[PDB]
Amino acid sequence: TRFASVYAWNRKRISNCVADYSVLYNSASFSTFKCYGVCPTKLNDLCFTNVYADSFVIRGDEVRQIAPGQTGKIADYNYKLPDDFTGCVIAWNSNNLDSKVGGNYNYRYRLFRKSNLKPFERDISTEIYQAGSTPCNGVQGFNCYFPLQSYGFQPTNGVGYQPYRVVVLSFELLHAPATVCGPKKSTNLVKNKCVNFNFNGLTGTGVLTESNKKFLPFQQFGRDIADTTDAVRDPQTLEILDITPC
Amino acid sequence: LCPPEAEVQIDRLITGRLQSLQTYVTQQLIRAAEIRASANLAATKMSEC
Amino acid sequence: QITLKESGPTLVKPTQTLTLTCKLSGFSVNTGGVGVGWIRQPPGKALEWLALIYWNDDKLYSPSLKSRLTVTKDTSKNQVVLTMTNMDPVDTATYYCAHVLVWFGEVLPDAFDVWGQGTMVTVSS
Amino acid sequence: QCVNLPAYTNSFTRGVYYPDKVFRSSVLHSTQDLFLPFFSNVTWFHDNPVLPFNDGVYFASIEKSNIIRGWIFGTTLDSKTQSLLIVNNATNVVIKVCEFQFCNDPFLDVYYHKNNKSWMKSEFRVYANNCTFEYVSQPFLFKNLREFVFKNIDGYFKIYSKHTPINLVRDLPQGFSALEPLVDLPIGINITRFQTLLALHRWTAGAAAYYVGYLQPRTFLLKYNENGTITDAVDCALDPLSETKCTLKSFTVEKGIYQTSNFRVQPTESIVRFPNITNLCPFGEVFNA
Amino acid sequence: SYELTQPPSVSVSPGQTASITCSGDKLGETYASWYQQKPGQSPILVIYQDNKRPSGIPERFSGSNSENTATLTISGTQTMDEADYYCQAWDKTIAGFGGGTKLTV
Amino acid sequence: SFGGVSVITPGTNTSNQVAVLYQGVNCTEVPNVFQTRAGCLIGAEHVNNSYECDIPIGAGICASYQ
Amino acid sequence: CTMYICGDSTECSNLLLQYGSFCTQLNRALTGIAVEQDKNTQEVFAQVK
Amino acid sequence: CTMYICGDSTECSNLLLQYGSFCTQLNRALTGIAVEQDKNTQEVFAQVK
Ligand SMILES: *[C@@H]1O[C@H](CO)[C@@H](O[C@@H]2O[C@H](CO)[C@@H](O)[C@H](O)[C@H]2NC(C)=O)[C@H](O)[C@H]1NC(C)=O
Ligand SMILES: *[C@@H]1O[C@H](CO)[C@@H](O)[C@H](O)[C@H]1NC(C)=O
Ligand SMILES: *[C@@H]1O[C@H](CO)[C@@H](O)[C@H](O)[C@H]1NC(C)=O
Ligand SMILES: *[C@@H]1O[C@H](CO)[C@@H](O)[C@H](O)[C@H]1NC(C)=O
Ligand SMILES: *[C@@H]1O[C@H](CO)[C@@H](O)[C@H](O)[C@H]1NC(C)=O
Ligand SMILES: *[C@@H]1O[C@H](CO)[C@@H](O)[C@H](O)[C@H]1NC(C)=O
Ligand SMILES: *[C@@H]1O[C@H](CO)[C@@H](O)[C@H](O)[C@H]1NC(C)=O
Ligand SMILES: *[C@@H]1O[C@H](CO)[C@@H](O)[C@H](O)[C@H]1NC(C)=O
Ligand SMILES: *[C@@H]1O[C@H](CO)[C@@H](O)[C@H](O)[C@H]1NC(C)=O
Ligand SMILES: *[C@@H]1O[C@H](CO)[C@@H](O)[C@H](O)[C@H]1NC(C)=O
Ligand SMILES: *[C@@H]1O[C@H](CO)[C@@H](O)[C@H](O)[C@H]1NC(C)=O
Ligand SMILES: *[C@@H]1O[C@H](CO)[C@@H](O)[C@H](O)[C@H]1NC(C)=O
Repeated sequence: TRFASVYAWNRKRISNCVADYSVLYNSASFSTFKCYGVCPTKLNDLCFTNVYADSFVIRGDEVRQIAPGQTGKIADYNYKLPDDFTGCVIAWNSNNLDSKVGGNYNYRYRLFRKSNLKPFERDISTEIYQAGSTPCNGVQGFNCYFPLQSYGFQPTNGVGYQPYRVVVLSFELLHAPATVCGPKKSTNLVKNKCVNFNFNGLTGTGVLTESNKKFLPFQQFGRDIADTTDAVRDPQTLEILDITPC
Repeated sequence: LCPPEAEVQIDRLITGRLQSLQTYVTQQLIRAAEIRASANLAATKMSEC
Repeated sequence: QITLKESGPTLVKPTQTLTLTCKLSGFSVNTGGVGVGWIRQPPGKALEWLALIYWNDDKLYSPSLKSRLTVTKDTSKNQVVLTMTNMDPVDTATYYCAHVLVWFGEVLPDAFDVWGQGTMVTVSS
Repeated sequence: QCVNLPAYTNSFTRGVYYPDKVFRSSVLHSTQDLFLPFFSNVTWFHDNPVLPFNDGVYFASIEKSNIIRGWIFGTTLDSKTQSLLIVNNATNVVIKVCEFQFCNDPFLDVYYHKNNKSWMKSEFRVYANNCTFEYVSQPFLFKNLREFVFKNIDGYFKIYSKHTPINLVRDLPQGFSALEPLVDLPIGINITRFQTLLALHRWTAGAAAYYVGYLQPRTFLLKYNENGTITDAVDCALDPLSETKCTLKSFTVEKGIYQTSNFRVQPTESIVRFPNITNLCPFGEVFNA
Repeated sequence: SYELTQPPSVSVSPGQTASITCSGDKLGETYASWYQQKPGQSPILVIYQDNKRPSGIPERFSGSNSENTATLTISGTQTMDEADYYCQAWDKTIAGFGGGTKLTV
Repeated sequence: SFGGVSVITPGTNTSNQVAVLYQGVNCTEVPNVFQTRAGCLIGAEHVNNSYECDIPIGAGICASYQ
Repeated sequence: CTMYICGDSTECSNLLLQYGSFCTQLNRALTGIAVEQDKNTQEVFAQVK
Repeated sequence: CTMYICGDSTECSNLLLQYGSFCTQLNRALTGIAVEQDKNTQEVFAQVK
């Protein structure tokens, strides 16, 4: 019912669940659906160690700033994405929800900042910014401004001025037990035969056998000098299996 | 990644891996020549010594 | 506040097994530092400690009665249950459950602050 | 509830941790990360001052009576900002992030039994508004040597640890051990300073001390045994001999002369020289036309 | 069980000080506690850890523990202080209560 | 100024002592310091005796562990 | 050549074909070396009838 | 190798690492040649005890 502002964007952590991205990708409700480092149609059969949903409301003309390598008032002072961002940016028009006849000034943005933000930085300071050489003492005045400005967000505003609800899904894949997996249909485990396999999103072909390698509890797989995986931990039985090419 | 954007990433790996393999083979041809010369000398010593 | 309520059979025959349940409120049996003990008091006699259970399922029993005493806890209902077997007429007493203050590091019982109302149990034919 | 009441040692080969969660065995692996430099000066406290966090912290303690209970991480360490409080108690470890108003001299108020091996809590005198994170798990717990590595990367507070017995009186062990991952906390806060929390009795304390070092961006060569355990490591920046080993990817170097690096004199200062023109460009006459 | 001995009774006049002793083997090493039980009622903790009162307990109640002997003292004993007083001590997890002292006023 | 750095070592089966050659530079520019035509050699003691070459430095100079 | 570069990927193999005979040339070069190694041994040792 | 290609640029050096050991291989090859040149001289002139 309520979204966060762009200056104080909200991070919701998604974990320990089964995801379904076909409900989002196949929805006509989204005006923007841009993925980086991953294809939307393949997103439904991968696993992640965590997923973060960063949400806020901005103007239509600001939507272009929600991308890798972009700059601007939002990109620099409110919400910054990394150049190597992996994830999907989703946005839709919310003029019928977030706009008000007298203006919806509940939503604001940062206009004044000493320096550009680092990726995923969130600045919630409300202290007065000194633009000149004389101190503010917490009081607004000449060269002393409150750092955040409000948006009009009226239902009669032009498309570029209307509010849009934005959700950015950041996908991280570290070497850890996946906490989020798309629509999944597991099968039985077969050993001592040449098989094609998918372990928590890891695809390959080879013979699987029980391993004598003593993995530590935080380790899910091992690697060779060629950067190939030569052992995995079964996600359900926690058994360590050796992987040898057919 | 999907097929138009996979063919960019893959081509980068092919180029690098192909270059690495060509480097290996060239070095082996040069080393082979050195061994051949040694073998020719050994064969001469076998005959004459 | 903290309260404890004893319930169970008020009459058993010789050689029968008695089960007493202590229903507690104001605290959980799964909470660290929590312990619940059982004590009996025969008519006109001094109190005798039987057993107590710790939140971590560790248990203490009186050496002279240990062979007849079993204590368990229900982690869902917040109840402590004491089972006393092979009872004789001489085991007639009022039974109480109470909260136990617990020392940490080397874990030891300290004192009983909150006591229940107690239940009288008679052993007879 | 608030009460208003260093030496240096040498860290020989301590502060090495498993850089990632990848299984490796019978292999020499080169990695670059924030590690405690070998043979470094580690600050020795006996004392609960607020210390800088820098890039990362190596914290070790030696104690018998469990006096050190936890740490506070943050910036201003007051009600103005979010801060991280990690405290061990009687049965568990409590990790919270809130706008805490900390005491001028925060601690746990604990009394002891007649037997010096037993204790009970009296009060808590460390500080909790606008809480955003809470986590509870098992306690982080001859003298006890407890080593921790604290890193803060992309909002994640990563804790590595190792707990071993020590038979030394007042120093760190001269030997190698790798620290394992303990917990990864998705917190998203700014940490620049931290403080150590002790359990005091009516206030004084028993005999305990702790050491604080700092991590640096350095390259190490790690040796994994047949069981996937790191048994040795080389700090490539320590000396020319270590540099050679790291270059050759071997812990043994034969007689000879090796090229290991290239030296380069660095710039002493930066200078800027532009024209002595002063007038401003007439851009206004173009755009404001 | 842990051996603990109390006097069978104490008798004082109102306004006087009552003194109830409790003798053990290792009371000088462990902590003692006292409970006050009225007829038909559950016992109430009066003193814990030798000399500490629970909230709600009148300042009339005090005590000490030395030389393997623990005591409970009631200063300005009232006629409402009539009860059976029991002492307890734990010997390294071994429980024990005294026989109980009947205090009259 | 820049150049190669070479490390001269007897072998770890013998010793952990090393000497460093700063190739093609003056000893005055580097900051047992011996200037050779191969560069500045530091950590080695120059002697006026002469032996069979052990570890070659260059320009007629060799080094060894004594 | 194909396995080293592409493993078991068909997408990679199809792209690799665009490079022509590079793989064949490398395989031929290594084969020539392998044959020479047996010739070298015979020239040295097989000098007796 | 690094200086020839990247000079003193850190941005370049970081990219160069993505190519693996190519620089190390080239340095090794040239070193091997340099050593041989001294061996060649000794083989010709140092024939007298
Ligand atoms: C030690 O910390 C633990 C964990 O936070 C406390 O345990 C919880 O305490 C709350 C009350 O704050 C109870 O409602 C929960 O039932 C407890 N849970 C568990 C699993 O025990 C514990 O009380 C603290 N103990 C002491 C002595 O400080
Ligand atoms: C579910 O997975 C866990 C390990 O994550 C395993 O211990 C447990 O046995 C599994 N349950 C079943 C029914 O396989
Ligand atoms: C505690 O001491 C500080 C000075 O160190 C003082 O400013 C503060 O007011 C004192 N707090 C109280 C409650 O006296
Ligand atoms: C450590 O400090 C001592 C002086 O106390 C100093 O001599 C030594 O060089 C220092 N070690 C390092 C690595 O800085
Ligand atoms: C505890 O330590 C004190 C000295 O601080 C000592 O007198 C006492 O006897 C010790 N208690 C035990 C049980 O050792
Ligand atoms: C939450 O933070 C606001 C300031 O942003 C403060 O006024 C409010 O009292 C805090 N709420 C709580 C429960 O601390
Ligand atoms: C953390 O706080 C310090 C001030 O102590 C500030 O200089 C720094 O920029 C802050 N970093 C972030 C990410 O807020
Ligand atoms: C590896 O583990 C085995 C037991 O499985 C043990 O006998 C051996 O000593 C260990 N190796 C090392 C280097 O610790
Ligand atoms: C026009 O002049 C005003 C100052 O009077 C300035 O703020 C504005 O940037 C100028 N427009 C230009 C240079 O395009
Ligand atoms: C290493 O030193 C030992 C004596 O400590 C010697 O026996 C051995 O032969 C040496 N190895 C080599 C390769 O010289
Ligand atoms: C550098 O070395 C040369 C000899 O190789 C010498 O002539 C010159 O004076 C030296 N420069 C300095 C500053 O010592
Ligand atoms: C070597 O001889 C020179 C003179 O030619 C002399 O100046 C130098 O000190 C001598 N060095 C040693 C180690 O004898």
